[PDB]
Amino acid sequence: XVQLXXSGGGXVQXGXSLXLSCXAXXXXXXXXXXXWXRQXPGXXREXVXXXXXXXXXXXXXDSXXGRFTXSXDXXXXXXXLQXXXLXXXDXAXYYCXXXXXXXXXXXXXXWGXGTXVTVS
Amino acid sequence: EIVLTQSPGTLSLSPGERATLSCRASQSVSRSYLAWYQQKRGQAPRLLIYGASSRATGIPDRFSGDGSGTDFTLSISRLEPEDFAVYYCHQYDMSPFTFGPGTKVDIKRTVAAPSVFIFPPSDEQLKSGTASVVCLLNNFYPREAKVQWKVDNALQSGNSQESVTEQDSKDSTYSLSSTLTLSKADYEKHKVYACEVTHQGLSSPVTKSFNRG
Amino acid sequence: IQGSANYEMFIFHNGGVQILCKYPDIVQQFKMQLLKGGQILCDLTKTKGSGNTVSIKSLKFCHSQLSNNSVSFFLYNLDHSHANYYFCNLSIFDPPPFKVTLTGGYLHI
Amino acid sequence: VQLVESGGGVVRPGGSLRLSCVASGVTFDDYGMSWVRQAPGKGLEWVSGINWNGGDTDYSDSVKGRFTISRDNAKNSLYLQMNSLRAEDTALYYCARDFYGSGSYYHVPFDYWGQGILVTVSSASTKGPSVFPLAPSSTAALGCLVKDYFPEPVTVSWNSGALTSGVHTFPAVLQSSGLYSLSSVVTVPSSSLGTQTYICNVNHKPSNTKVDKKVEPK
Ligand SMILES: *[C@@H]1O[C@H](CO)[C@@H](O)[C@H](O)[C@H]1NC(C)=O
Repeated sequence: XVQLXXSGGGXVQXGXSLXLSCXAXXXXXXXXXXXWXRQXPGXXREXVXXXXXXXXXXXXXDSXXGRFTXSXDXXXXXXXLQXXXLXXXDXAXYYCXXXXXXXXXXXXXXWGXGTXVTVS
Repeated sequence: EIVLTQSPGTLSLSPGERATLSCRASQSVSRSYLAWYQQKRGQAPRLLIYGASSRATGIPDRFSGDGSGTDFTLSISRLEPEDFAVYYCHQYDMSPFTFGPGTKVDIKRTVAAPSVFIFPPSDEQLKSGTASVVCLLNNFYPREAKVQWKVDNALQSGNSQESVTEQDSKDSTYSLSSTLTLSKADYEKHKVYACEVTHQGLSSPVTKSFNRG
Repeated sequence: IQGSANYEMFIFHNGGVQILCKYPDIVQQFKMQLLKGGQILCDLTKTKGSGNTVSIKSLKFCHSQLSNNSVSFFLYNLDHSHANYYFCNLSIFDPPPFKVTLTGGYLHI
Repeated sequence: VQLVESGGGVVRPGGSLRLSCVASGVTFDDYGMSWVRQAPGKGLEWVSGINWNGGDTDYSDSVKGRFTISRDNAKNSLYLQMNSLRAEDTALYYCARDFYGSGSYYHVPFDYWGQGILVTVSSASTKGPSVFPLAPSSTAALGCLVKDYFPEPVTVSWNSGALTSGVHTFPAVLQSSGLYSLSSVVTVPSSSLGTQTYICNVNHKPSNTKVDKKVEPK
């Protein structure tokens, strides 16, 4: 069973940092792109970042362009999201998803349960 | 023949950054007879590197490269605005001389999800005996996106044609148009027509559909 | 550098002179020119096709003999007026990179 | 130096064409020449090669029985004679020469001249396009569909040039019939979609056709 487990979310004061982890099981993440999305209360699930395969680079949304950084550890089969200069509107449930298409068309077939990040 | 493949297919980098392009051969190629050419839009190819590591006359020192046997590399130390083009590797060791499929370097920007629209066939075209339904993906980045046609919720294949624009001079985004062509007889047999779009800026596939009538 | 060859380019027979112009053993395709006083006497270009057929382009007439490592030009009807500086101008086309070298010598005395 | 390239154009399967690259201010006997083609929207394919005097030539298997490379050094001309033409020969043909003027086509680097000679092999006849609307519904988008024309190209403007923002004219596509089709879309605010007339002007000069179609929110 393909499983994604997110962790690292919690309470953060405005202007501080936090690192989210997404551990993957039953899929070799080194061959697929891993993406972070977020969902705030009463709003649509928003795209945050995407880490493609090593050397294929990382892409980001306008809202978190210069503040967030997506990274990967294929040896630990894990993806990570570093969040700096956090604002109050960054408060959301953050999910990770696996793109099933090796050509990076975003067949996002597997998601994690999410982790809550509250900034106040 | 000696088949040449290139990695990656599309390189997404910012101005002033360094670039590394890879060429691989189906069998060992003599190091002395491998070249790298650059092609800009509407221009003829331009010899950059020959002999794997020798730089052609009049080529800036920011272009270099090397390699041997099966694997070769072209390095660009800093990307000038004219360098966001296509790059081919070329072997002239054994006839016939072959080229790789090419690597494109495009401007990197933030992720933009495509705007999806659908256009049903007009009665003008309908009375001709053919119907064309058009799906449009507008202003998206990066380039990778998938379009699927569903006629009464059934995947179509072999009857669709896609077309992509060039990276916009100001947006740095792309646009795609898919055309599904069906005879009037087959078009009038079904009810609902949909195009389903997936893209890395989308959490769920966006389906745009209309009912005939 | 001076342009001096590490050998003597001149072999003497009765009639005239044999000018020896050597090139590296690995060279497959090249152009070799003989120059007296910066003026071209002979132009020799060796190329090969995909079927390993050798083409020897020599537009100005000149008695030349080729080896896998050298090129000999033969000059005849030599008087005292032809005492001058002679040079081998080698242009390497295969293998890369393109390289032009010049060796030379003085003929008489 | 000036290069004149000619001989291409539109031809039926089985026809013939002689492409020519003529160079004015260079010594022709120093360079081995070659022909390399690029199919529309694809990569490069080496076609043929010739040495300094034409005593040595080579061909790829795809053209080996049908194309003939040749040269006339006195006229500074390079020729590609093309018989038994097929639709898959449709491409832009570049003429190239060995970079350092060895006179060889083999085991030497090559560089390309000019912009290319366009060759289109098709059984289709010259045909004016049919322009259909692509009507909006519900930021909205509308446009026009230019269909079943031959040969390339067509010029599609919007309101004779008065509308240029958000215009996307896509590359044409070759259909099963042998004819071309493309789309031209415009993005507009849904507020301005109300009560403004949008015109697409399609001009196809090989057919001498000009159509001005108005798109309406039907
Ligand atoms: C040697 O030959 C090359 C190639 O033709 C030429 O560029 C160069 O000027 C020649 N050198 C001399 C001293 O003639």
